[PDB]
Amino acid sequence: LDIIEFLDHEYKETDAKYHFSFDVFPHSDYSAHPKDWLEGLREVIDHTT
Amino acid sequence: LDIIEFLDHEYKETDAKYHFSFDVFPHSDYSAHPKDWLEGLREVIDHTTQSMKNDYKLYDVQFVIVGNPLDVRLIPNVSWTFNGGDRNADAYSNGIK
Amino acid sequence: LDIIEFLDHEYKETDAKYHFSFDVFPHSDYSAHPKDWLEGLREVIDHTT
Amino acid sequence: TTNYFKVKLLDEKLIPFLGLGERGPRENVILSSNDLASLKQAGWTVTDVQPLPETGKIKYDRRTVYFKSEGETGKFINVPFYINPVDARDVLGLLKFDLIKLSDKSVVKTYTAKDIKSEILSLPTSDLEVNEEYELKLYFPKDASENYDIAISEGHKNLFERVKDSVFIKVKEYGKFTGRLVQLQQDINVLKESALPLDKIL
Amino acid sequence: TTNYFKVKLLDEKLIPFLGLGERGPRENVILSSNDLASLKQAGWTVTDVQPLPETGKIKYDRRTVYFKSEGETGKFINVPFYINPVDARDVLGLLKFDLIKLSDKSVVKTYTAKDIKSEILSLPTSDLEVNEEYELKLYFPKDASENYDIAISEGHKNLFERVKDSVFIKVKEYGKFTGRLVQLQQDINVLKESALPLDKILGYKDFDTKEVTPVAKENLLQLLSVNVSDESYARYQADKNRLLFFSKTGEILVKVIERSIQDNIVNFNIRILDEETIQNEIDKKIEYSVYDPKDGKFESI
Amino acid sequence: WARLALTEALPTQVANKPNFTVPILTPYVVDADGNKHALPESINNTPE
Amino acid sequence: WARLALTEALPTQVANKPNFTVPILTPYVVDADGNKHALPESINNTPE
Amino acid sequence: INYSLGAASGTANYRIIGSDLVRQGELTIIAIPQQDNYKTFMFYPYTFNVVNGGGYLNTRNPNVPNMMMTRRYTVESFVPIIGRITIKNNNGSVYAR
Amino acid sequence: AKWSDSFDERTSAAGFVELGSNVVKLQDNDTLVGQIKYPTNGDGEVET
Amino acid sequence: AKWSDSFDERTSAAGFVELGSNVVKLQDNDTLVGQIKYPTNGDGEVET
Repeated sequence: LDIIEFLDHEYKETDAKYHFSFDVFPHSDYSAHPKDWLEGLREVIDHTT
Repeated sequence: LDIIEFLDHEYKETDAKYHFSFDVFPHSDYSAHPKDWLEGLREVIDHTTQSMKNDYKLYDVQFVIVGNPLDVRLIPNVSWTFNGGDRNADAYSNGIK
Repeated sequence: LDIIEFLDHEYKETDAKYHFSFDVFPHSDYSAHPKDWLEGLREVIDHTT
Repeated sequence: TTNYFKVKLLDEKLIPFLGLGERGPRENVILSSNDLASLKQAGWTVTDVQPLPETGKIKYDRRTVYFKSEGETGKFINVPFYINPVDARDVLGLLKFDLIKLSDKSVVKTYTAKDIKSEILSLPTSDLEVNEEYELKLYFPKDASENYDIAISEGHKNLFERVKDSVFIKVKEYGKFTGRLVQLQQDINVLKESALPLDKIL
Repeated sequence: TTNYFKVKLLDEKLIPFLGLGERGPRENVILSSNDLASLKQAGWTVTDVQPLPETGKIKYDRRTVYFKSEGETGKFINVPFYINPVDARDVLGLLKFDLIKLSDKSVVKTYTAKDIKSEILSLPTSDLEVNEEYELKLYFPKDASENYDIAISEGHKNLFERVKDSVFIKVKEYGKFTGRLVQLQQDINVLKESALPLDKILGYKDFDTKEVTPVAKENLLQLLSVNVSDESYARYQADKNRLLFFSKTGEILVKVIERSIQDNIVNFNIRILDEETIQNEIDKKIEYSVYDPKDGKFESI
Repeated sequence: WARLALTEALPTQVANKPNFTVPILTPYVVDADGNKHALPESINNTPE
Repeated sequence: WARLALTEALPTQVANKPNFTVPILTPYVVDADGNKHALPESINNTPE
Repeated sequence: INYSLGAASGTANYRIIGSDLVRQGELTIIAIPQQDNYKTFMFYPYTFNVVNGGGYLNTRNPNVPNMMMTRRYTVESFVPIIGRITIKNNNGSVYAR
Repeated sequence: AKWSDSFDERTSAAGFVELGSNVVKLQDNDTLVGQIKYPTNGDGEVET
Repeated sequence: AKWSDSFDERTSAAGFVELGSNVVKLQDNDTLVGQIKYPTNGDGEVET
């Protein structure tokens, strides 16, 4: 519980250099399965990497 | 009947801790076949049990789901199978379980 | 013809207990090829069944 | 259903899941669902459990093009929106609509999301300007998070910093003339180093 | 591009592809593309070739639901439409919009499709009526085909009988109340053969100001999926808002569920009792109230 | 004429007498008031 | 009759006594200023 | 696979750790180099000693015998390579709107 | 139960109140004990 | 059938009463008996 305390303080001192946010709620002009909208999370990870 | 009288009473004393809903009417921006929309029930259930293994920290579980056998019909979503039936080849609910 | 008047009479005795419609016209936000909207007939005569 | 609840804690031992101090019976304590189920289970008298709006989405495509004519009387563009897990609370007085003109970052007019009846936003286009991009947001104001004890980390996003949705209204001229594009001058003879405008040839 | 052209024929031998007679130099002769290319190739001086509108489609979903409130100032619904292969001709004065009220088949107002600028139809909703289906069509009038010599067969469809597109506007009440669906009366005791309305047993707690006003206005009742415990004991009328207490008497659970707001599961423990179930316990001083259906108020003695 | 496959819908047992009867067996539960209730339908609702 | 399957939902334990009790064990932390909180659910948080 | 999982994507390999102690609504990506020259993060478990009695005074009440235990450690970030993904609206209500 | 100042939570009036998981049941020696706690008006959550 | 103070329940008037599955068939030895319950009024079902 100190490591997660550490990384939250250690990320906040970088002033949000990587805050690439994902949304589970899909887009209004998405019009497909929200279960297949969650492969977009694998692209925000690869963009953050 | 006492088992069913138990569970809605033990859910009532939990005060709606796990009350994730699901709509059979798809969302207005779904725009596809609603038989494929009922793969949404499986990702509410898996969102429900992962909420149960996170507030009680238990990991060797075998969940059971009890329901009317008309709302559990939304879970498998099995397709039909045609065979050209007739009266002499009559299977009165043979392999339906 | 007597069986059809029979089944008309017996369904009138149940006072529309098991009566669900099915629209061949898809919904306005359906937005696909209406050849597969008739798959939804089999999900109503599995619901009534 | 959500995972953010505005509750009223009524034990005075020491509130866990929060900062240093903060021990008394506290109200307006915005908790998570992982948070709240670890206090109901912890023998706390946590009451007045109200769910909080985590859905501020707009039922509208983002980058739309709105061809505006010269004479514009009324012609309200209707924007569908929905804020799901609430009907009328103290937080819905804080949810704000705004028409940000993206050219110079100033609002044209603002609406509160709980006074817009029937979940349909009728934006007037009599005030919109031509060839200038706009923005319609669901931002919480920065002075909304002050009156609540949010139980977050340093680097986590609180609720008021979380829910927003923005669309982009492009307002340009209509155009699309009616014509066959006839010529205006036959036998076009020009000099060697010169420039000829199109409004005198066609 | 289309396959229908309003041309001006200028030979006087005999016009083929048409009826008996009709030999002179004829104008306004609506031809096909298979027709016209068999006259340009046939050495005819067919001129003034103008394409004709074969696209009268509406860029809008057909069966829409429009929830209309009480106070309606403006609130124009915008309908996108496009008529492609024309800009301004004599036929575009014939293309008509119309708001057919489908209840009694009468138009509310009509528009000409060439005067509606910017290809956006702003239908007002101040004149629309509630719970009545509407229709918005692109019909040519039946007196439009008279002034042209259309080169069709008997059983073929001419151009004015061809292009149309219709959508369906459902205009109903908005509803969707704000409340937790609170009860209005504990210890529901009813007689054996009677009927109990829902507006005297349950209300809703308004969130703006905490009022306990009942469900009097009826466009909220369709969201209330009332569920009784036993089918043979009682039954909820859907057209009305009443429960139907039959000959069987005892305990029933009436589960009122509202689908919009989460956790509106309301439970009523209703006791059905006979005529002489009252009199054998009025002497032993069991004081409680039994619903009186002749006046609506709950009475004890 | 039309073709007739609709008579194969209902099960057909050929009769042998123009007038005959069939019994039904329904169990009951009395309620100490004499009012018997038909059994396997009246215990199919969960507020027992 | 309704074919039943609710007996397989809950786990069965045939009881040899008509009345018994079962204990539950829970640790605590006395917070260094007096009173106590339940242990395995009060330590679950990044702002501990 | 909901707690320990390894992904081999096109940009890098991964090692996904699922622990329920972190607050839901986020993700965290942490760089670990291979060579011992470069160092992003390091964990330093120094010591851990339990003492039973041992003459250590107790602070709640001194008059009672007292077992005691501590654990010294530190965490260190030389270069701050960390990535925070906000996961919006994961309440399971994607199918109940 | 029902106090003189309780809150109903199924009505917004001073009526009865149910007991969720804190029912005052019958323990040994056939006695009832209960440390239950009941609300006043639920907007305030006074909770005496 | 139609008694003196009956109710139609097809129109809202004192009219003919439909016998829903309680019709008096011709029983044995050509006699017909029936225990018939009929609605008396509309919403306020007296049920003579």
